[PDB]
Amino acid sequence: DRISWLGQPMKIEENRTYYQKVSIDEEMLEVGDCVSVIPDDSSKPLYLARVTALWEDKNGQMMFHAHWFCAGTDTVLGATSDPLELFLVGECENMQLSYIHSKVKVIYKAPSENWAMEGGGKTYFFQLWYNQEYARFESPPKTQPTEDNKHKFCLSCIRLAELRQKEMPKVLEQIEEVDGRVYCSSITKNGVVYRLGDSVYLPPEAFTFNIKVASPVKRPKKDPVNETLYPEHYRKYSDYIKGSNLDAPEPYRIGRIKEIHCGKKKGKVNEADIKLRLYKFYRPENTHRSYNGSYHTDINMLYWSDEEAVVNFSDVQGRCTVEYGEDLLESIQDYSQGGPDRFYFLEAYNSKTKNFEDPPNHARSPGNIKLPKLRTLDVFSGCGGLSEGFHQAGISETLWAIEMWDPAAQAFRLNNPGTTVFTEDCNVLLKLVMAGEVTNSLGQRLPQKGDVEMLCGGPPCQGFSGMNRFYSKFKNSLVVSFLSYCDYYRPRFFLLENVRNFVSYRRSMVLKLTLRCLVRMGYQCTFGVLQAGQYGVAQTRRRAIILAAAPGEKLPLFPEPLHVFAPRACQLSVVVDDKKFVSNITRLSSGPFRTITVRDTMSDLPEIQNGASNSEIPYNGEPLSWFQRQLRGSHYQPILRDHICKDMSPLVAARMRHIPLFPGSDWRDLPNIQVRLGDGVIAHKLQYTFHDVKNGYSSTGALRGVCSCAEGKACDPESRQFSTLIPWCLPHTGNRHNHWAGLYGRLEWDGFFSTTVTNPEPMGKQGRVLHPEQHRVVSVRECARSQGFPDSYRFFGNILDRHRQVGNAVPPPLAKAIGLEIKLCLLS
Amino acid sequence: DRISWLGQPMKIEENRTYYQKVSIDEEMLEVGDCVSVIPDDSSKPLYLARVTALWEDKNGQMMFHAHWFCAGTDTVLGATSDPLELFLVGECENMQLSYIHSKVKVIYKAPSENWAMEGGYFFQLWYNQEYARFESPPKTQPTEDNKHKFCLSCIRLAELRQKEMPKVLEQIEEVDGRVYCSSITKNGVVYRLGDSVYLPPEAFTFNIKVASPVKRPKKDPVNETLYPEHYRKYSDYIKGSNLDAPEPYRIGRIKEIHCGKKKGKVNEADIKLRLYKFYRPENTHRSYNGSYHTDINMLYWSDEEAVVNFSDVQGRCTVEYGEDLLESIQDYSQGGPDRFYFLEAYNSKTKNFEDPPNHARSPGNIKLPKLRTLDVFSGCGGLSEGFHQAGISETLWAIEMWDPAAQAFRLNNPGTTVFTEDCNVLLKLVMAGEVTNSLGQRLPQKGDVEMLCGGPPCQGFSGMNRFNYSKFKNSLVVSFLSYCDYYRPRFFLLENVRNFVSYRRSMVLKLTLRCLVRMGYQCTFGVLQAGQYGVAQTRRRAIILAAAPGEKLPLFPEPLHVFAPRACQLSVVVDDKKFVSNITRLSSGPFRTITVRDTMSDLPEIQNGASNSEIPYNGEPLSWFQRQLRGSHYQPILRDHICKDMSPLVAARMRHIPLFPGSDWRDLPNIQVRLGDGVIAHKLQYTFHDVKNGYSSTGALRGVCSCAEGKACDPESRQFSTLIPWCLPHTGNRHNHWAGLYGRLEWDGFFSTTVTNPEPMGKQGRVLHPEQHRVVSVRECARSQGFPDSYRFFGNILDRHRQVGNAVPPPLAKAIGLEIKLCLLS
DNA sequence: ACTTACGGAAGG
DNA sequence: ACTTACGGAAGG
DNA sequence: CCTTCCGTAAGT
DNA sequence: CCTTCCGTAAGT
Ligand SMILES: Nc1ncnc2c1ncn2[C@@H]1O[C@H](CSCC[C@H](N)C(=O)O)[C@@H](O)[C@H]1O
Ligand SMILES: Nc1ncnc2c1ncn2[C@@H]1O[C@H](CSCC[C@H](N)C(=O)O)[C@@H](O)[C@H]1O
Ligand SMILES: [Zn+2]
Ligand SMILES: [Zn+2]
Ligand SMILES: [Zn+2]
Ligand SMILES: [Zn+2]
Repeated sequence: DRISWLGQPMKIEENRTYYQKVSIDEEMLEVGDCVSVIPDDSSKPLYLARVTALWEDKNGQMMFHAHWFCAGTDTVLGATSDPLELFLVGECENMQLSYIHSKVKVIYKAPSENWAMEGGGKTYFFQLWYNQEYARFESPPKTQPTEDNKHKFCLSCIRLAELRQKEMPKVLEQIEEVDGRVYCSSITKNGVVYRLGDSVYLPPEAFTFNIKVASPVKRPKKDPVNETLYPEHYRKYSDYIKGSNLDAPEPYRIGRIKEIHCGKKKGKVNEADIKLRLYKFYRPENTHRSYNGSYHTDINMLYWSDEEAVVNFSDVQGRCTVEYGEDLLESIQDYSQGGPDRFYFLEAYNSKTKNFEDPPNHARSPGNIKLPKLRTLDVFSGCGGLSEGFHQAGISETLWAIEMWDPAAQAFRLNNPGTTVFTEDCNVLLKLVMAGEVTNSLGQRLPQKGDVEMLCGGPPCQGFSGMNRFYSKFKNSLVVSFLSYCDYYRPRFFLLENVRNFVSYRRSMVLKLTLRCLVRMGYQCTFGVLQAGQYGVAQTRRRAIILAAAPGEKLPLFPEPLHVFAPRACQLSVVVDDKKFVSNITRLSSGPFRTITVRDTMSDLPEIQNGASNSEIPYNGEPLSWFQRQLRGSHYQPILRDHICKDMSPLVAARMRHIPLFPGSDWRDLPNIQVRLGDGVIAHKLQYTFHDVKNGYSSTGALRGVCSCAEGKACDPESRQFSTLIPWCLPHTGNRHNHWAGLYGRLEWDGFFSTTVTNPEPMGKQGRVLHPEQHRVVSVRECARSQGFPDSYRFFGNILDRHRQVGNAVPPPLAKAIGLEIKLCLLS
Repeated sequence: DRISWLGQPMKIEENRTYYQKVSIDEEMLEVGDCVSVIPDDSSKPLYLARVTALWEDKNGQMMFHAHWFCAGTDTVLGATSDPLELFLVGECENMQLSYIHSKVKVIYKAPSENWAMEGGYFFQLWYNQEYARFESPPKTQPTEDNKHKFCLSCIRLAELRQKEMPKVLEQIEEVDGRVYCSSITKNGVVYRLGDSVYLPPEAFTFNIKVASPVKRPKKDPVNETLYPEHYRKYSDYIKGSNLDAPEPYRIGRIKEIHCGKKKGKVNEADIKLRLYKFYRPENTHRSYNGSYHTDINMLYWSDEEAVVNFSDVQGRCTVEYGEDLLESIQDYSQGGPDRFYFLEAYNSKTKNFEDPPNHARSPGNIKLPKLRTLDVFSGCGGLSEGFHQAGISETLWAIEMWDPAAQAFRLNNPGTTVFTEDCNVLLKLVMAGEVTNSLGQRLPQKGDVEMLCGGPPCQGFSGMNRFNYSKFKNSLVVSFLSYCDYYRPRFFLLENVRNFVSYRRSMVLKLTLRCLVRMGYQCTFGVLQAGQYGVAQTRRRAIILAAAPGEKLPLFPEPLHVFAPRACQLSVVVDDKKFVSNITRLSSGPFRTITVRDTMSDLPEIQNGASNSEIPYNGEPLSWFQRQLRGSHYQPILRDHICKDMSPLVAARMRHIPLFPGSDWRDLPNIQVRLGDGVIAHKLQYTFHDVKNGYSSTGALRGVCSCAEGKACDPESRQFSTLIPWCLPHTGNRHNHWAGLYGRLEWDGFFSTTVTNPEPMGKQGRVLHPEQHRVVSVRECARSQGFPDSYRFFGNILDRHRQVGNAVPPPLAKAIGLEIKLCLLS
């Protein structure tokens, strides 16, 4: 209605008149309070904001600035949120007081000073800051208003100004202006300082190399496949090769900043358009050697060039460190392992000579705190792939572990000699500590409040695994059991791992309540899906990661990818209630390092026949790639362990011998032949005595059905065929299972593994488990190679037992990647 | 913590000590106040309830009765709901005072006495989770006896289950453990001896045993060179088919009622009924062939007996002997529901018809004001024609921007002020105080409108169009709500296509409902199948009902005709909460299904491209359905029985479509035809592999473009003027092989959704006559829509086709309107 | 025991 | 004009 | 429409 | 996987 100002205006500017208090419809309003307003544009029924400023413009209007809140429904929580709970966000507006519905009351629920020891009309409340882009619940900032700020204080305006000034490119020191163009010394953007002589990441389309690409050769169809010798090849019109890096992008371009120039705009320097001319760096796969010489070289070795190219400062992804070999005060192994984005070069590459030099002298550089490991409790430890990676980050000593499966707990003790491993049921053991008992029946000391500083685990996946056919279920579940451990112990850091479909299970409900509980605990928290193949292994393995940090700590961000990977497998987005959420990761284009492949994974292992049982055989050679050198160490070790194969049936064995070697091969290439096996057993041909209404007749007029369902009828028993080389069940239900692609399939050397399983079977849903050339299933060591386990890591039990230990495991590279991000928050 | 009573205790039962006030942890609680409690078994994070009783048990603890509330997110509204709005539910439980977290204050927000002239925590409505019905709260109030445990949830529960339970009224004689009765009741329906009752078709047999011999299957092999697209019919599905259609209800005449006894009293839970089997004309030896012309409510008496359970009783119907009637049988059957009649009787051994015995004979052997209704998006007027068929409203105003629909509306409504302006413009003139428009037509204003109805454009939500909050703020569905906001009628109807409540993941629905709750309107929604109300067309439409606070919210009409179960899936789900209408008839119904033969068997044979707008009937009506739309008065002239003039190539396609049920384009031969002058229809050439469909039986290919081999579509591969349309095998595999295109309806079948332009190569292209080589006529589309032959249209043949397409069937509108009638009484 | 035998839906 | 030409998702 | 992928139960 | 269905825009 009519709205009058209260008291003398405070901190008025020459063109804007801030006040202190106002009265709406005979109400009382002042800085600190909060206000409701009805929307014009959204599905929401009402908005809630916070007062900020109190100014009347010279135009005659009276407006005020408003720091909007966030209903729990507006967040990832949705309907499971607390209807009395709000969150702080980075939305802010300046608004006329006539839109004020009227005054609300929101109270700040700060975490207790005894927070780590707990866990045994309408009035709103807030406790944490929400960022809708990456779905991150963070503790609110602690910066305060001063004399300059008291009338304008808007935390959302400050976060916007600090972030935008951070993101803006800026020239720091400029050398000399020449005829309209000003040359620069040092520039910066996104908080990164760039100077002359630094190297820099650029996308692959930034510049080419002067060595001409070899692309004229094209591969036509080899021949028309016979449809009676190969009566199931017709199911391969897919033109899709599983686990192949043909669509894998090329890694970052790297150049040495020769010089920086730009332009002018309105008398001042045009910082928005900065140009960089660099010396191109040659990845070994960019020389005339290209990929076929790219097998033994390190992933961070480059080749100096004198070629030049001009690129925009806008395309700079980041800055990397590249040094010449002889100038380093330490080794190259200790230099590469001392930090990220660290490259090196020993020679130089001439485009015309196609030889390697001593690089010129203008490429040579100038001269031409004990970290406390965190006491960690690893629930569902398995073999310890998750805890091993955290150790590789050097941030944690896992003191306790819970693993009900016996072979997994034993293998865990083998690799962690200072961990008290419980084989109890996790909920049986937690109840023991709630009863006040010190040890279990065997005398193992139970961890108490204050002992564990980080809690991590990977609960069973078989419930949310998108492979198997078949509220208080969540309240009795194992993931809620893992949540009361964090509720009881109140650790400083929390990490939960599961398969990517963990956050789409039951219409995304399980995660909606998984973070719903952490925020009621006052925990900072966030989630996201990560591809293990982006962090050093040759396996597509998307796993959902839930991070959480105590209010006194800083919430970690997700690790940014190190290796490029096939794009169809790095789709890391997550949709919940039509709101798409992403991780804080900024590397989608490409990455610093080449993708890890199967040859970098297994090319050094000796040839074994199907059914290997020798648990300790010698290496007949030395590491053949950078990846193998990482897992075998540099110390002399001749014994290769766990390189054993499953003993398959003579029928299955015969099937694998007839799988072609060429990439993409699988069961659909098997011949319809008769082979006789061991003793007097005979493998029969497959009879096609039924019409396939959908698949029709063959090139030879033969039929393509093996049962009566192929004609639309009910499946008839006794039409089932046995001991066939072409398995009977795959053409049986192939039409509605994408022709069972990948089964009895081979990995390719230039490709990568699928998600490595707990039991490798060529006729299971993920059956791409044949060796690229050998007629055998993948061995236990080859699986942990694809899982990133060092060759020093040991497992326990029979062949199947140690297989499942590898399959259930978090890849240590993924855990090391995450672990490093947690260390960054340990500082300051 | 510590809980103490305060005040004198109220009336105390044998084991329960009622109190009025009590103090738990420094607060004081009175009956009628509200409390918050924390949940442990629901995904919802808090529950709120109003305290109704304050007793203390005999075991020692002190308890209280809590009538739970309904959060707006708990409802169909979900996240859009007003967050401080709650609704009343029939949920209640008794609990300890130890679970009380807080004491909330919720107040009743009643509609003002000046509520209809407006439009320029709290609770107001009652929510029914099963049917998604926001109703006004009950006016039941407490008296001294009930005031200590007064829970509206419990008396609505008690009256519900007691109306639902069977009960014996009048007992007769008790004989050796079995007591015979003369009156029983359930579901509020009283049953007496001599009455007839509905029962499922699985209730009893007939002594005429039906013949079902395995007629000839797998007749011949079809030449895949002559018919190279026949292989696409492996689905064994024919659309518009009534072979999976259930049988209507079984009807029998109660002659004796008996039951047992449990613990000395009657066992009303197990009541038995002995009936006289009634013979539908399709149950006699004539069967379906003989039951074509007979009424849908004529039965045949039989002395066959059968005993069935009273738990199987679906409803009561009234069956009278024909000659015992005081009126005609048309005045009788058109005078009420569930009304059947019989004139003869059927003997199953003799297999012909007698005159019924004397014991089958019967004993002797207020002007309602119509509503002033405004019909926005009137079209030709099919919606308000149905309302007038129910006799509940004279539609005085109407809005229709398309001229041929507004003209055709006036031709059928002579006393309606039809505005052809834009709906947004017209209300804007009412907002400015304008009396008339540019033409001098008086504008309706508040008070004049008693009912607002309309069918907004379906083109945005329809599931055939490809190119699908601000858009909601602009659209006509909110334009139609501002009319509801200004005039504030007593009743409100919104019609649209089924997926209106699935558009944008059910957000259009949740916002259409939320606005009516904010204006104080009772409201609900549901999906209805027009084929369940007397037409031979599957036409699922979402219906949104609303009622002023002072009125009573109507319920959805219960199906009158059985229909194909595949097209009557009326349930809708929004945010994984499945909602359904109040309909109770699912398996079967009172009347058989209306079929194509019942709809066009009387209309004369016409060639393709007819323009003769006024032709005579070739005889009399040939069914009950036609006799309803042609009237008892002598009318010799048939209107709008014209079909679209098709191209000579299209003309040749229709002639080559087999007449046997389920035929469509996939049966066309691949040959040449000589057309007008020297025009030739060229053959179709298969010069590409189809990697998904493989080779034929003759070794020929099944692809017509490079895409069939997985390549990019090659132009210059397109074939023109060929009998088998080139575009149909081109994109068939990812379009269900284009089932229905150039398809024929079945006489024993029903129409698909009759659209605005019948073209056989459209998405729904089974628009060919069951026998004639032509597309259905304008009248035949009006017959499938349930229009009387008395109804006039306007414009060209296309403008007429659109008028019948976008109209909502008057039968369905009549079904809804009768339910609105039952609220105007009492 | 071990080898065969096989839902979906969810995203894309 | 009018005859052809065809993306879905959402449910079952 | 096609591709994803820490599989289990029914068969013998 | 298979059926639903008050279609519209590209092209003659
Ligand atoms: N109730 C329970 N209590 C403790 N461990 C359990 C359990 N139920 C299943 N487990 C074990 O938990 C293990 C999870 S495997 C996960 C291991 C870890 N993510 C890694 O990287 O190695 C399974 O091997 C399973 O045997
Ligand atoms: N802006 C507008 N104002 C008034 N009518 C409109 C309009 N936009 C479209 N229409 C008309 O609304 C009509 C809906 S057809 C529905 C008519 C009615 N349900 C019946 O049974 O007959 C369409 O024919 C269309 O011409
Ligand atoms: Zn701001
Ligand atoms: Zn079969
Ligand atoms: Zn009650
Ligand atoms: Zn094509």
